[PDB]
Amino acid sequence: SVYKVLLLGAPGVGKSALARIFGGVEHTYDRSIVVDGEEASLMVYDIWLPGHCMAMGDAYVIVYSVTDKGSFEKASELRVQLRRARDVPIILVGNKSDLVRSREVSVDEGRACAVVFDCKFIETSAALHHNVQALFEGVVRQIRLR
Ligand SMILES: Nc1nc2c(ncn2[C@@H]2O[C@H](COP(=O)(O)OP(=O)(O)O)[C@@H](O)[C@H]2O)c(=O)[nH]1
Ligand SMILES: [Mg+2]
Repeated sequence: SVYKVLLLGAPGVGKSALARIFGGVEHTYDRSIVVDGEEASLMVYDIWLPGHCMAMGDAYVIVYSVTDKGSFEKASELRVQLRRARDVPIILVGNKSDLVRSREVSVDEGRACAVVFDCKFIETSAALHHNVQALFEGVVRQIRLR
């Protein structure tokens, strides 16, 4: 299967950092990955014309930075905007988990946001490559489920 995934979020949260790691780069990315014994190719659009960007993907990844409370609030704005434009899979991502001292958003607040959105939540660190692979395999699983 071939899927389009759009990365949404406030500037500076790590969208491009996460896309490049997935794409294997040091825009858009493609890459086939095997999830649960089945291969799937994901086309990741790191392009966040808001209306135009929101009317495409087969899934959306809303990213905020755990060190930026404002970016977390922006995640809620994006979810509302998305509801006004599109039952497509949404994954909420709290990035920069490695910056422990500068955290501004707790893991609990992230999990609570996910309960409100009724979506999957994961925390990542583009700096350490932690949970990056898990994020995209998760997008594939959520798409198949829907
Ligand atoms: N320490 C740390 N820095 C990160 C992480 N992800 C992104 N950054 C940094 O945050 C800034 C914004 O990164 P960028 O990928 O351009 O975010 P974008 O604007 O959402 O695309 C850069 O200074 C990155 O080096 C992370 O997981 N840990
Ligand atoms: Mg970027």
